[PDB]
Amino acid sequence: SRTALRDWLTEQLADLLGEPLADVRALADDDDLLGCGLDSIRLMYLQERLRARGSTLDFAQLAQRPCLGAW
Repeated sequence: SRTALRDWLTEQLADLLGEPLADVRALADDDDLLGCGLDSIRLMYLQERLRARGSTLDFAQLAQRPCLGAW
């Protein structure tokens, strides 16, 4: 399910950015996370958490299109 996968990214971005999950649910899927206070120090940790989830991606494969929709 795509929305449960969004909820796991919502959990990760709430944890990484220091936000409530509600503030990450306040994004549209296409909203720019570097627009919304993400950076590489966080996006590396996300890339590890994704690889730990089994969801192997390299940093650019996320960071080329920096919104939930592309991820």
